[PDB]
Amino acid sequence: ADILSEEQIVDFKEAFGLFDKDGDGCITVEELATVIRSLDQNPTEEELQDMISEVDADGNGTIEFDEFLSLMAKKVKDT
Ligand SMILES: [Ca+2]
Ligand SMILES: [Ca+2]
Repeated sequence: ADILSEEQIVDFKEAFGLFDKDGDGCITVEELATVIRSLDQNPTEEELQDMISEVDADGNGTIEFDEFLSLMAKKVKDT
């Protein structure tokens, strides 16, 4: 069920990969801004930092799959 069948991961991984238009494996604040910008929203660095920091467990200025998945699942943990 939740083994070889990667449905949830694909969705998250698909959203993450799409965000990483560069495919470098990580989305930088500038790159994230581009994604958020498209979503009809564009917060200031501050909000981006506070939002990124809120999840950036390591605080590197970038978002990884685990971090991205947590941020999404963290805001949609309801499911
Ligand atoms: Ca990137
Ligand atoms: Ca990070």
